[PDB]
Amino acid sequence: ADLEDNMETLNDNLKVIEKADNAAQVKDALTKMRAAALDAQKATPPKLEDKSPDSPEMCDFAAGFAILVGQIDDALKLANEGKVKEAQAAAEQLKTTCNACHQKYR
Ligand code: HEM
Ligand SMILES: CC(=O)Nc1cc2cccnc2c2ncccc12
Repeated sequence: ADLEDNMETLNDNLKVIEKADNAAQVKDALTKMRAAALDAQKATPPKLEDKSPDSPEMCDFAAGFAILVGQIDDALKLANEGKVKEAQAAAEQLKTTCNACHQKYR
């Protein structure tokens, strides 16, 4: 998909996880998020469209999602051990990485 749809997915599923009743729900959402994270990792954001893929800015962008995925995976790992609560805790922490990048590039 494209970037906006990716960020929708990311946002919706983050709400789901806040809302989640069991571990399968959370595993599911996190899995959806992972997919979008990775898709988005190769999109070129509007604000950066005039910069070469080489640039500090574009690399930083892509690094964002590298961090984002890693954190998702830590949460995935937690939801896999059935630890719904600690896993929602980890999703909350995502919000940091969202904002940090939104600050720079949204
Ligand atoms: C899981 C955490 C994240 C959530 C919940 C999230 C959600 C959102 C939302 C709701 C929007 C509104 C824009 C729209 O829908 O049209 C948006 C836009 C945007 N986000 Fe994220 N995002 C997250 C992480 C990130 C990260 C890590 C980056 C950079 C690495 C990023 C970069 C952007 C950019 C560039 C836009 C603007 C898109 C446009 O101009 O069309 N986001 N995001
Ligand atoms: C941040 C950065 O250095 N990106 C890249 C830098 C690259 C520099 C030379 C050749 N390929 C790349 C490249 N290819 C795929 C994805 C990213 C890159």
